[PDB]
Formats: sequence, structure tokens, C-alpha cells
Amino acid sequence: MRQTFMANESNIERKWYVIDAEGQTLGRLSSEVASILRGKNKVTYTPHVDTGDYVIVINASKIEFTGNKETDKVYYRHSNHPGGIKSITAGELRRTNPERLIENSIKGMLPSTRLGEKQGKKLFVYGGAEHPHAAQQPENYELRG
Amino acid sequence: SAVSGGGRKPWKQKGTGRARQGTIRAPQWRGGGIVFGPTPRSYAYKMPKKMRRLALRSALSFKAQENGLTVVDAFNFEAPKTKEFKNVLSTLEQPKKVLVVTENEDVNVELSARNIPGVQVTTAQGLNVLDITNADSLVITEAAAKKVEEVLG
Amino acid sequence: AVPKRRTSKTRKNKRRTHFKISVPGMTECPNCGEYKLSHRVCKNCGS
Amino acid sequence: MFAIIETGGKQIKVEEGQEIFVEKLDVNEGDTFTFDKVLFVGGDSVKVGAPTVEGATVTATVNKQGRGKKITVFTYKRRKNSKRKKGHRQPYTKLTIDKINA
Amino acid sequence: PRVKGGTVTRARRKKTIKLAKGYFGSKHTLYKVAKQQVMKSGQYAFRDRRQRKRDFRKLWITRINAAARQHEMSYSRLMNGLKKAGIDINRKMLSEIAISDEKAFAQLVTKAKDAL
Amino acid sequence: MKLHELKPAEGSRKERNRVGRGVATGNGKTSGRGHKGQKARSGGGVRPG
Amino acid sequence: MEAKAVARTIRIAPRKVRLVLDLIRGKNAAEAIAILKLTNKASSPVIEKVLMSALANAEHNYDMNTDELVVKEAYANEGPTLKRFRPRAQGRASAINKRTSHITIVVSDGKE
RNA sequence: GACAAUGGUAGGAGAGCGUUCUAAGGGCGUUGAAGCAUGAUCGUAAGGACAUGUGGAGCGCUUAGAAGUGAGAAUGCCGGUG
RNA sequence: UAACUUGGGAGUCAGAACAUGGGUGAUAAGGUCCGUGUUCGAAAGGGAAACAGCCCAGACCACCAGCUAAGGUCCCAAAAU
RNA sequence: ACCGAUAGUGAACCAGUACCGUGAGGGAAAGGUGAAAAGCACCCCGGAAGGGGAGUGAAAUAGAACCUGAAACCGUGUGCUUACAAGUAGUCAGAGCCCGUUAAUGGGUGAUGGCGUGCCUUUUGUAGAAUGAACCGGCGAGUUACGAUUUGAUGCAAGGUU
Ligand SMILES: [Mg+2]
Ligand SMILES: [Mg+2]
Ligand SMILES: [Mg+2]
Ligand SMILES: [Mg+2]
Ligand SMILES: [Mg+2]
Ligand SMILES: [Mg+2]
Ligand SMILES: [Mg+2]
Ligand SMILES: [Mg+2]
Ligand SMILES: [Mg+2]
Ligand SMILES: [Mg+2]
Ligand SMILES: [Mg+2]
Ligand SMILES: [Mg+2]
Ligand SMILES: [Mg+2]
Ligand SMILES: [Mg+2]
Ligand SMILES: [Mg+2]
Ligand SMILES: [Mg+2]
Ligand SMILES: [Mg+2]
Ligand SMILES: [Mg+2]
Ligand SMILES: [Mg+2]
Ligand SMILES: [Mg+2]
Ligand SMILES: [Mg+2]
Ligand SMILES: [Mg+2]
Ligand SMILES: [Mg+2]
Ligand SMILES: [Mg+2]
Ligand SMILES: [Mg+2]
Repeated sequence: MRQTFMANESNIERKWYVIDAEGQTLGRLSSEVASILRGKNKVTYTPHVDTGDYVIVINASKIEFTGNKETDKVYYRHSNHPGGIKSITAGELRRTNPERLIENSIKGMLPSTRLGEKQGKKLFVYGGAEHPHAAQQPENYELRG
Repeated sequence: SAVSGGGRKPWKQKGTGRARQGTIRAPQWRGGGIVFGPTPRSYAYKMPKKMRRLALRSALSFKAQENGLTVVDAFNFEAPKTKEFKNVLSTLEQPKKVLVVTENEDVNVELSARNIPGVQVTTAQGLNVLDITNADSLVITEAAAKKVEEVLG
Repeated sequence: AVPKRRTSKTRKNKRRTHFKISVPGMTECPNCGEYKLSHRVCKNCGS
Repeated sequence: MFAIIETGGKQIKVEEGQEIFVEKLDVNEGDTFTFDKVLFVGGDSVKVGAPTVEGATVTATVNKQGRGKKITVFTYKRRKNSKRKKGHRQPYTKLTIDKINA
Repeated sequence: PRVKGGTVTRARRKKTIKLAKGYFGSKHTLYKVAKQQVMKSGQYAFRDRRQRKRDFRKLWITRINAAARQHEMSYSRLMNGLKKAGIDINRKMLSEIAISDEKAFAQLVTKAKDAL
Repeated sequence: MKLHELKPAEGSRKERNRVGRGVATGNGKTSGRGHKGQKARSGGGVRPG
Repeated sequence: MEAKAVARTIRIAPRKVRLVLDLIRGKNAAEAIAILKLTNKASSPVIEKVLMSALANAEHNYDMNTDELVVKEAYANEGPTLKRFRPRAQGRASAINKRTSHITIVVSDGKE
């Protein structure tokens, strides 16, 4: 009816970032990373199309948990077969496949609609190294809030 | 009631799996039976005898008090000539709807003017109220004009 | 053992889509002016 | 060039020279009607202000005081049996702004 | 004088079907079910025209607060200072300034910050 | 007075309502009876007194 | 031109010659009789009788060349159905609908 | 210009459109009537129009009467088609 | 801002949950039975994850306008890391 | 101010007939070429049925299932759109591509986001796993006579009335 800037594809730019996964305790990081992916700090936010911009997290082993939940916060998974809850991953999952530790815990922050699961693919987590996306010119953002 | 047939009860009841239908000539069949038809009746009421004259003295006073009345003297012709009356209607000019009135009878005026569209020939004791406001022009003989006040007043 | 629902005009047409017939071989004889069926012999062909 | 005016109760952005829809304002077709309530007369050098900024938004001429497209309200309550429907057409007075006075 | 329903019906149902186009499948071709779907479509239309006024001043709150903290101001401290600044502007404008033309909004954030 | 423009008396012809002819008359589906019971059935009515 | 030829009451069902008729549209009309001659369906000669009877209207009537035509459209509408009975069990009958079908092909050179 | 009031079932109270026929007045109709299909138009509702096709002969409009007057449900009735 | 007298037209006589005073029950029930209030029935919205009966509040219609109530302010999801 | 073929008699049509019953007795459906038969001579594919030309006719898109031909429903190429998706089927935002109107804040299609459990009866209460409807047409439920009491109307007035 009136005017309101409804940004579009071929009207939006997308850039990149790098976050170091230092001693922020996985919620303090993986809340603020979710607001980056939804473009929610950029002014040209129109919710019916995908705004936002990519995020690579690099070292992913300096994550901690305060309290004694290093062995609690157990995870679950059901195979659809009977008797098949697999509680075999405690919250100490960092010793093997720690990429799936935070890449779980952004896809819970994002909505699960037919655009959000597209938008969850704009995230990358790497082991401890530098990122193999040197040919993409990332920048640095490291201060999360 | 009065349609033919219907004593049968077609389905039984419980068991068959149709409606609980009763006869063959119930109203919702495509057979007969109409629940609320027109009863042959009569359409006739009446006003009191004072109101029944007050309309009629108001009908022709609608003519005289505004726009239209004419009193002619009497006129006789023995042989029935339609053309000798359509002649007369256009001398003393009237429009297509016109009402002539004889005093009690006319062997010719009742029997002429019976072909022309828009003319009624009524004896002065047969003065109803539809035609006298259906017409637009009273043309009466002078012998009945003295009588209609002597019979309505 | 009955249907619970009339199947609409989408799962009628979507179901019958693997219900077709394909053409057969149709290799022509050398001198028939007539197409025999492959690995067969006609009645009035060059076969 | 760049200003913020208001009428009805709402606020309308000007982009000087354009034509904007707005609701019924009283003087007739084809005449010269102005505004006086500018909350922000920006432009090349923005001059933000008080409840007013003491600068007249210039007179836009008036066109086409007709009525809007018909919308159809229709509500009901579900199983207890009720109905309402009634038509509704809302007036609008478009106008072409021409200049500005800061 | 018996009177039957001669075309008070089919001239009436073909302004429901014609008013109901583009519905899926068999809700645009036939009366007895497609009268229901148009009959909800008004009931939605009365409802959601009270959502455009509950959605667009939920949109503008995002794209102001995305632009307010590009100048070290959170949204909550902003409009407290803006109301003390005596600025009677909407939000829809304060959006449309802050997305087309930053240099206007670049000093508008100062005036609210300078009242505090 | 004349036939083609006759006007009735001044508050004397009121037209009678057909009952049970639509939900938007004020007499819909049940036409003034109620829901169930003795009065609502066809032909029912207690003797007076 | 566009010559056509129909047959207006054929005894078979529509859904059963909808199979073979939706297999020869848009082909060379010369060999198009031979596809119909080399199946084994129900009315594979009955369509073939009509399609021979449409080429033979493209000669005496319209003088189009019988070199090689092309079939733009072929379809079969529902015909006037016949309705019968058959008794099965416990006194109840069940209807049998012996359907009928129109048939309609068009044949043309394509060029105007 | 004010000033207040307007959720709503059973139910009570007003103002209304449309269908068939008659009475009166006034019209349109082979230079194409009623119905039928299509359309982005008009009225606050029921509804009213106007062009364009198909249609081959009888219809509207104002006033006023009389009623076999309005359809989505009755395991409704009948005829069609899945 | 109601009240009462008269005269036409009815509908209801299957209620429910909360908050409190009580009997019965076992200081058992979404139990039953009385008092007394509210809401639903006959009331749509906002909060209580969804949820007739609890918490705010009563919809004549339009608009891409502002304040506020109950509940909230890291993300899904408007607002204080 | 009675009906115009589901109405009117059951029966407009070689009706109490087909048809069902051992019997007494039940008891249907089914109207319309045109002004006139002028009812398609002849040519062609096919065994024929049908069909394309020609021809009569104002009209055969009026061909003897015959005026008008609506809906369910089964089909034909098409402009937009669909194979990482959770759905009472819409509504409100809104991109891209195609078309140009009873010229108006234009029509069709919709990648993606909010919002959301059909309808009627019955209930203290229903999306309800309570009932009812396969769908589209047509038919189908406060009527009349006679009275009694009430307001509204209109004559006349200690009188009114057949
Ligand atoms: Mg009907
Ligand atoms: Mg009511
Ligand atoms: Mg109803
Ligand atoms: Mg009762
Ligand atoms: Mg009932
Ligand atoms: Mg009861
Ligand atoms: Mg009884
Ligand atoms: Mg009300
Ligand atoms: Mg009433
Ligand atoms: Mg008629
Ligand atoms: Mg029905
Ligand atoms: Mg059954
Ligand atoms: Mg208790
Ligand atoms: Mg109590
Ligand atoms: Mg209340
Ligand atoms: Mg909720
Ligand atoms: Mg959510
Ligand atoms: Mg007929
Ligand atoms: Mg016979
Ligand atoms: Mg000729
Ligand atoms: Mg059709
Ligand atoms: Mg779910
Ligand atoms: Mg109740
Ligand atoms: Mg179910
Ligand atoms: Mg059922």
C-alpha cells in the first residue's frame, strides 16, 4: 500500500566472516552467531527473502562448559526402530567430531521452516586449523557483542 | 389425501438401510401430494353503508372539483349507427376514455358505442366506482344529473 | 475392505501414469512395402 | 526534495515532484491546497526540528476525489448460526506535489 | 399462481463459483463445498487486516534496531532520548530515513544521544 | 385517485412475515417455537386452562 | 488444409482406446497405419479403418499431397452409454455399463 | 458543528431487494425478445445494470394488489455422472 | 439513570469451571448438594507452549499512525546480554 | 390473478397398458425438425454402420436420440509454475516472467515468510474418534375457512350496524 523498502534478490549483497571459537561457552557464541546468519543486524532486513551472510568458525576446540555439565547434557537420537535411543554421546563430545557439537547448536537457534533450513547451510565449522576458504576473502568480526 | 394409491408401505423399517419412508405419495416424493395448496375460497368483504356512498360521492367530485366534467342535453337516434356517435365524441372533445350515462335505459346508446375502444355506456343506477375513476370525462344527460343528487344526497 | 475416501482428480491421474503401451520393433522388409514385426515372418512380405 | 509531512494522523514521505495517494481533504478538484505541518525538512542540509520546523510544505494540486476499491467484510460465528456482510469503499484524494519551502 | 425457482438459483451460484477461482482441485468447480471456502475467506479477511498493523510496526522495529547499534546506541535508550528530544516522528519514517539516506540518520541519532 | 398512481392509507397495510424462511430474518430454522418439548411439535398445544 | 474423419458410434469403451490413440499423435501418416497394424489391442484395426478413411478424404476433396502428411490431433470422446443388468447373488442385481465412444482424427500437411 | 450508542444464541420489534400472475398508465421488440456462456462495472446487504458472442419470438420499467415465493443437510424423492 | 401500573408476543424449568463459607465423602476426585461473586454459555482478541470456565479487555468499517494493561526483553520471537 | 410435462388426472405419448404378484391387489417411464418433406441426387474410403464433399433450406453448428443445451464428469495443445518436502488448501505481505481492461488506486500465474483444526444438528461443552451429506441439477415444510381478544387504519357519534 504505502512505501517500505522490500529488498530483493539482485538487490542484496552477501559478505563473509570468521569467528574464533575461544572461551565463550557455546551459548554466548552460538546465540550471537544465529543473529548474524539472519541478517538481523543489517538494516535492509526483509523477512520473506533470505538476507544474511556466511559465517566460518575456525578453531572449535576452545569451547567450554561452566559447571559440572561436562558429563551431563546428554544428547539423544532415535532411529525409528524400537529400543533405539542412542545416548552414547554425552556432553563431552568434543573429543571426537566436535564440528557437530556447535553445528547442532545453531540449527536449534534458527527456525525450522522451509527457508531456515536453507539458511542453516550458510554456516561452516572447521576443526582447529585455518579455514580452507582462503580463496573467498573473509574478514574478521571476533568481538561477538 | 385425494391422490390415487399409497396404502403400501414400501420399505419395511429397521434392516433395509433406506430412509424411514412411509407411503408412496408423501409430499417429498416426485409423486403427488401438495401440503399447502390453494383452497377454493371466496374473496368478498364489505364496507358499511355510509362509507359505501362516501367513496362514490368522492369519486365524481374528483372530476368536478378539478379537471373535467361535461353535462349535455339528451339526444335520441333510432337506428343504431356507430359512426353517428364517434362523430359526436369528437365535436365536444373528449380523450380516449369517456363515460356516457343515460337516465334509466337506452335502446340505442346502450347498443351503439359498444364497439369503440374506451367508451362505457352505463345506466345511472349502475354507477360503480372503478370505471368512474378509470374514465377521465363524464358526459351525462341532463335528466339523470338532477337524479344523482336526489339519490346520493 | 471399503474405501474411506473418494480419490480426487489428482490421485486418479497420478496413479495411472505408469499404464501405457510402447511401440514394437518395426523393422521393414527389403521388398514388401510393408513393415514386419521383428523376428517374424508376415504373409505378404519380402519376408 | 526530502521532507516528512503528515495528515490524517499518519505521515507521508515526499520525493518532490511525485503524486501520492492520501485520504479525503476538503477543497475540490483541480485547486491549490497546501500543508503546514512539517516535522522534518531534510534535503541537502537536514534541519530537524520541534513539534513543527516552521517551514511550509508547498501546495500540491488536487485530483480525483473518487472512492477506493471495494473491500468485503464478512464475519460469522461458527455453529450457532450467524451472518454479517456489508460493503465498504473508502475515499482518497490523490495529489501531485510540485515544490517545497524549507 | 404457482411459482417455481426459475433462475433465481443458477444466476446466484455462478457469482460464488466465479468469485472463487484458483482454489485447489475441486473447490473451484462446484457449489456445496466451495461455498464453505469462500465463507472462511471473508472470516480470514476480517482477521488479518488486524495483522498488517501488528506486523509492519514489528518489521520497522527490526530495521531501526539494526541501524541504531551501528552508532553505539541500543534501541531502548534511543527512543527515550528521542522523546526527550521532542521529536514527534513515526517509526515508518525513521525506518525510511535510516535505509535510503544514512547521513540524515547519522545526526538524528546524535540529537537523541545529546539529550541524555 | 387515478388508477396508475394510487397510494394506500397512511399506516394501514403491513405485510405479514413468512416464518422459517432463512436464518437472517430472526425466525430461522425453528420459526419461533424453541428447541424441543411439547410446544415445538407440530399440532401440539395444551388445552387452555 | 486440415481434413478430418469421425465414426460417431464405436462399440468399445473410451478408456480402452485412449491407450492406443495417445500413441500415434504427431507422426508420419504413411507409416502410421503400420503402428496400428502391428499391435494386438482391441480396436487397433478400428482406428486404422478411420485413419485410412481420413487419408482418402485428403485426395478426392482437398487435393493435398499424399506424400507424407502429419497428424495434428486425435482424441476420443465419451459416447452415449448403454445400461443393462446382471444378477449375482441373494436377489440383487448390479448394473453393467456397456459404453460407446466417438473417435476423431485430423490429418494435415501442416503448411498453410 | 456538537454530543453520546452500535459483540451476541433462544426470542421480541422495524426498514428492505427478487421471483409468477392480474389492473391501470407508459414502452422496447427480425435494424434481433426470454433464457445460456464471458467480462476488470454500480449499490451498505439481498441485488441492479451495460457491451460482446450463442439464441429465433415475447418481454420489461413506475404505482397497487393476491400468493403453490426463495434450498445446503431430512440415512430425503426422481433423473443423470463418477 | 432508572423505577413502577396496565395491555399484546415469547423463550428458558439437562447448566459448567474457577475464588471462598459450609454438609455428605476419607479435611478423594474434572464428585455430588446449598450460599455468594466472576467468566463461559450467548464473546471474538493479547498472555498462560496448544487449552469454552483462570489473567488482562469488550470488536459499527477503513489506514504501512501514537501511548498503555496482563505477561516479557540472549535466539527461534517485538523489546535491557 | 388455475397448471404448462418431476407441475396438471395415475394416465397429453395405440394407460390401468408394459411390468411385479398364484392370488385380492399394486402400477410406472415416455411431448416439441422446419413455414413447407424441400427427409441430403450424385462423387469418394469402408463389408456395412458411419463419414468428407456436393445439394435443399433464412438457418443442418435444424439431420429424424433432431428447437434452445446449463452442472457434475471424461478429454485435446497451450501462457505461469513443481522432484530436500510436513500441508482443513486459504488469507495478508511480496520477487521474477508473460497479457493489456465496463481504463482502474489493472487481469492471470506465485520462488519465500507470518497467521490457521471444514459445515449443520445437538449440547454444561465439539476439529472432534457424536450424527447427517458421494457430487450437480429439479421437486420438497406456519396455509385456509369460521370465530374470540388485542393494538394500527377509516366512516358515524349517544349512537353505530345488517
Ligand atoms: Mg427449488
Ligand atoms: Mg433471533
Ligand atoms: Mg439452516
Ligand atoms: Mg420450550
Ligand atoms: Mg431441531
Ligand atoms: Mg431441553
Ligand atoms: Mg402429527
Ligand atoms: Mg447486534
Ligand atoms: Mg417479528
Ligand atoms: Mg417469463
Ligand atoms: Mg441436493
Ligand atoms: Mg448408507
Ligand atoms: Mg472440589
Ligand atoms: Mg454456585
Ligand atoms: Mg455477560
Ligand atoms: Mg498460543
Ligand atoms: Mg515460532
Ligand atoms: Mg422442459
Ligand atoms: Mg407406449
Ligand atoms: Mg441455399
Ligand atoms: Mg459445457
Ligand atoms: Mg505437527
Ligand atoms: Mg443451548
Ligand atoms: Mg477423522
Ligand atoms: Mg454417511
